[PDB]
Amino acid sequence: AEQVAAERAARKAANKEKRAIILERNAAYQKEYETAERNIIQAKRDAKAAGSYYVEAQHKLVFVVRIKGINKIPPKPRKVLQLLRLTRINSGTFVKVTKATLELLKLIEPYVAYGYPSYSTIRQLVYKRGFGKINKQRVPLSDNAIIEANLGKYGILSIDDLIHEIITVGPHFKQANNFLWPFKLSNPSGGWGVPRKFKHFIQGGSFGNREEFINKLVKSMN
Amino acid sequence: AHFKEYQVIGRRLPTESVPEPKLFRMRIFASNEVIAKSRYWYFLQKLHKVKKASGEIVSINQINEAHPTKVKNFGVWVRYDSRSGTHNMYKEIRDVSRVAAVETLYQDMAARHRARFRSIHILKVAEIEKTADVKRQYVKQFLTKDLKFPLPHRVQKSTKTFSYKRPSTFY
Amino acid sequence: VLKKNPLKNKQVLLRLNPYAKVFAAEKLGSKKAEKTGTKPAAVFTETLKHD
Amino acid sequence: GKSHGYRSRTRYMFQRDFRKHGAVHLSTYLKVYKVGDIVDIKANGSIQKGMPHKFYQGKTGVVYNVTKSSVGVIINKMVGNRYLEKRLNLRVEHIKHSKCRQEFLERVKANAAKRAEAKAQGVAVQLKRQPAQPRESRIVSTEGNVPQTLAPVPYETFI
Amino acid sequence: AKSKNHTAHNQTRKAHRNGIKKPKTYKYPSLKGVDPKFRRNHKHALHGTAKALAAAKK
Amino acid sequence: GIDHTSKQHKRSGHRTAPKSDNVYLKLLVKLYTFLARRTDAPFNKVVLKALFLSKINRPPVSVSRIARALKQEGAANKTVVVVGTVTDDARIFEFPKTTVAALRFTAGARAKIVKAGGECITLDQLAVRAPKGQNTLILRGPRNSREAVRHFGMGPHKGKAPRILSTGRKFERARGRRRSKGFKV
RNA sequence: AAAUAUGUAAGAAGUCCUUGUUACUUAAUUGAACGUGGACAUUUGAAUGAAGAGCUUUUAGUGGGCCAUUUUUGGUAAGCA
RNA sequence: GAAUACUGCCAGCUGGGACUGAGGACUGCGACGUAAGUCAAGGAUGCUGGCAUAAUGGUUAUAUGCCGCCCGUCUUGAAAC
Ligand SMILES: [Mg+2]
Ligand SMILES: [Mg+2]
Repeated sequence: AEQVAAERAARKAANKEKRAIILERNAAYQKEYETAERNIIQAKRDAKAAGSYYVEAQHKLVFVVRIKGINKIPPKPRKVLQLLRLTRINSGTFVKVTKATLELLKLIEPYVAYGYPSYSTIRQLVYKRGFGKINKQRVPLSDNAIIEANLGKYGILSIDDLIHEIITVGPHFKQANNFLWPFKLSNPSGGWGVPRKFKHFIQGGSFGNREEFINKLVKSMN
Repeated sequence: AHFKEYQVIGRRLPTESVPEPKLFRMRIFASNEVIAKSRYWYFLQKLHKVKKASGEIVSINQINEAHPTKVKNFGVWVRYDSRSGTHNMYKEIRDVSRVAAVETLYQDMAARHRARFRSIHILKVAEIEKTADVKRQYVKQFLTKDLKFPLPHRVQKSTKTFSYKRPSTFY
Repeated sequence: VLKKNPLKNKQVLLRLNPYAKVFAAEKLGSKKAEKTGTKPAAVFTETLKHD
Repeated sequence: GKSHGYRSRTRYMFQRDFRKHGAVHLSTYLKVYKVGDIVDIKANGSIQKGMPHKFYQGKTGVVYNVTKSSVGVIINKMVGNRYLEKRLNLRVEHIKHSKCRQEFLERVKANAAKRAEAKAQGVAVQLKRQPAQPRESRIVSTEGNVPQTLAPVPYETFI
Repeated sequence: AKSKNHTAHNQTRKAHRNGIKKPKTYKYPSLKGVDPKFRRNHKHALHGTAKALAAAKK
Repeated sequence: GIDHTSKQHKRSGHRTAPKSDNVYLKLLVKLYTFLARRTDAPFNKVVLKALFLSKINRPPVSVSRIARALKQEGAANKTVVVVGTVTDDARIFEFPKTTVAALRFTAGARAKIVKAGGECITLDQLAVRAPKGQNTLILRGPRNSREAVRHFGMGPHKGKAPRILSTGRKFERARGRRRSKGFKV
């Protein structure tokens, strides 16, 4: 019973088919991302050419970052922040956009900054600060074996599969999002850009919905 | 901030009783898209019975200046709230573009009447196509034939904390 | 024992994602788009330039 | 001194209403309650017997006992830091069936009908309710709907 | 030497420390307060049902 | 700062590694913590948790309870397991030929069991006979039969046994207990 | 006649079919309540989160409070009540 | 018919600076290689100089920069005139 060569070679081969499946899946995801965004651009161009207006779909995903600290919070926004898992300043979470979640975001408007994340900032968040919740422990991802062990029941095999499930809000978004530990970001590297934070972003402050400017803030804080 | 001009076109949400609402359009000076859409919904809530939950925005487009290197005279009609009431004013500004003209307008109102961005309403801004329709002396002063003037008392800021000669303010 | 970070450290980047090698090979980060000659309508441009 | 009687602060609560005073109609006597029905409590000031207390006005409970002219209802009352169980004997003029329960039962029977008809094909029934999703892409046209430009209106007195 | 008369300050915090736990509901709730003419017949009905089931699965 | 949703640093509240200083009990919990770690049978974890228990959480199990448990059908040849002590009962007259594994046996219970043809077995012999609890039956004594739980939760309209030293007439049978003297509870 | 607060429901202890008990009830196997047997399972019946869930015993200290935003009472007012 | 600005992306390249080197046979995931093997791939190694002593360091006194109200108690509140 040598047991160090045959099983090792079988394990290496099995990893080779796993790597091939991950490679072709990522090729398909890249193709569908670029065709989707180019189709949106061409649809806007054709609407302009025909003289109509192209109203694009409302975004189905937000990223929410807690901005205010933990002292002096009223109980209803405090409970909503605990239910959205924002128990620390500079902590972020993806939220699927629904009326039921928009009412929570309206409740905790003065203590968060949220917006519509892009593929680049989602990829940078999961790649740099990527932590899974494995039997109530915070485990860094760092290898696809962890992700296919814990989310492989729901089809997710790799980190880019998890990224795809986040960005295209699929059938198992809830499972993927609860598998993801809340993101612990730092303070922004270039500052907040405003002299005073706790006004609305429309008022020249920081809280509220900076609907597409959240990518700059999150990339500075990440 | 440094202002940009947008057109914002929106409408009410379509119902079965009335599809195709009337697609209202407005021109907003704002820092970005979020502030532009917020000001759009603010003025439509002042005008018609609609709000953001009951309506939608079909288009937002930046309108940059057609001739950004032509020197124009603009007449601007403005509402502002003072500490005791609401007043209408007409000010005219000689400047090269609409966004810069309304930037100097906001600075002028904040300087001379202590009126804030939340208090100023921009009724309209329009280029005055003909001279002698200019009605203010402070801009009619710069429309004379062969305008030239000197700049007395030049002050040159120094980089060193010590200067080795008495400076001159000749220009 | 130590979290090595992708987006630097191309070894662990290739460990997580095999597609990154052919992404860098084909240069899909800088991909040239196909040009279309569509022109907007006159009603669109006059609505844009309307005062 | 202070006054906390049984019907204190019940003035507008136990007024009848505008222009529907007088005797009560016979549907409240013809309605049938069974044990386990879920009922709303709203007192009728015209009937002084079997009246609920002012706490239970607008409360919803479960029938546990049926007698000759009254109904026993179970309410959960918050006392301090827990809920206690309260049993009330109320005449049937002060109760009516809760409509949310019958709406939910209609959803149950229509849901079972959908599952039963779609079990013959296996077409991913998707029986859970979903909330208001964000509205998707659309193309709005300007044929007969050219945009109208609006401006803020100047100030006037209007008196 | 007057003093504070009454307040409800801190009371909801004290309540929500250990929560407002909902009471535990059970299958077969208590039959006290139910009508005695109903219970007197219900006893005989269950006795006959138990005898019939015992004779069926004896 | 963290907005804590729970109490930090709290113990689990479940007793491990029992408070007794009995060296043979420590040997037994060593054997059964090995078995619970590696035999992946739920029986070993159950008896390992039962080995930690205090005296009032280990009530005695009578031979009448053992015989009543053996009269369940399909359970005549099972091995009875009592993590605790086994006392006898003179209220029963016939006893089957069982095997009973327990911590302690009283003299009467051991005499009854070996007189009926059965056998008394310790927990380590139980472990070497059935490492994964094959064909066993765990019995537990009645916890709520103690004298102390009579007075637990005493209050009005509870019927819950006042803490009293002397009983009889004129020892708490008066005002507050009959309506002829004031009220009734 | 609002806004904010507030009760209940969103299933398996459920739904449907068939027929057993009774001293209750009905003109009447009519109904009431509890049942036998059978069918419906992971989108099992909205969202989000769960950090374990539930239960018991015993005992300490405390039972002078005060301040801020908002609502508000007496007072001309108060760092007043 | 172009350019440029603005915004955004690159699993594009590359220069300078600071702090950290935890762990201690091997095991894992990978990469470059046909292969042997190699590697920046589950945490620092290689080369060199000076000194080998009060030189670094410890202790203690002093000086300097910034900070620091008297303890215990009652109290809503104590450095309390
Ligand atoms: Mg504040
Ligand atoms: Mg600041």
